[PDB]
Amino acid sequence: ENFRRLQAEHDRQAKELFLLRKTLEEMELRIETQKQTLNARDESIKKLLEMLQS
Amino acid sequence: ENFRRLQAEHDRQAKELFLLRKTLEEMELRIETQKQTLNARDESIKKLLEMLQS
Amino acid sequence: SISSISGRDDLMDYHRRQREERLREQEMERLERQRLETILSLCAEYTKPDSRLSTGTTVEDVQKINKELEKLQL
Amino acid sequence: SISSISGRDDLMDYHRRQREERLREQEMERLERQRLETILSLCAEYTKPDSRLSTGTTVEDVQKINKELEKLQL
Repeated sequence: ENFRRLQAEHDRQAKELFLLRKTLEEMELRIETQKQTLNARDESIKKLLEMLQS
Repeated sequence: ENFRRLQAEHDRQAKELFLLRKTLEEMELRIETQKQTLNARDESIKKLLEMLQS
Repeated sequence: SISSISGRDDLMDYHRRQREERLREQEMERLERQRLETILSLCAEYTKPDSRLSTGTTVEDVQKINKELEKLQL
Repeated sequence: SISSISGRDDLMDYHRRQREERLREQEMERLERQRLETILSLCAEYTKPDSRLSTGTTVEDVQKINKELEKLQL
């Protein structure tokens, strides 16, 4: 009885742990792809400033 | 016996669910604070290009 | 926010939002690399005028990429 | 990567890494807002020369902020 009720919540938390980890991988790529866009826009700003001095 | 062993893993997954959610909040702020830096660098690039035309 | 999210339904929607935002941000990265390259050759037009890298790039060629960036953000 | 991370110890270290990276990126945001403001007044020096916003900002004043950005990235 209470064992199956406890065993039922084990399967519920397992699928929740599954979704939480898959969401972490999507946010890992979001942070990484935003780190690349930031570096591309930082090099753009710096090259435009070095050009203005000419 | 096996009920306590199953009850022990319930507490293990619960603390893991706790850490996974606290890590999601730190990455929510990382993505958000990177969204603000990207918009600041995008406005910088565009204002420098509109200036070059003058 | 994930703090106010609880349940299987709210998580599956939240994971879908993170996947859709990633694909739109990976498309933003590819467009930004084209803006960087176009800006590099734009600065070469003045810092290296006689160089082979001065390929005639103007600000309008960069603003054409700026217009595509504003399409994704819309 | 979180895919190769399993256990209480690996998670607590991974959460610590995300918190330390956030605080360094929130410091990056505050510095970038100062670069935006300095760039806005820099462009006002030429697009609005007679305006009140032309406060004498030069590229060196922006590069001073660029140096602080390279300190965090180091």
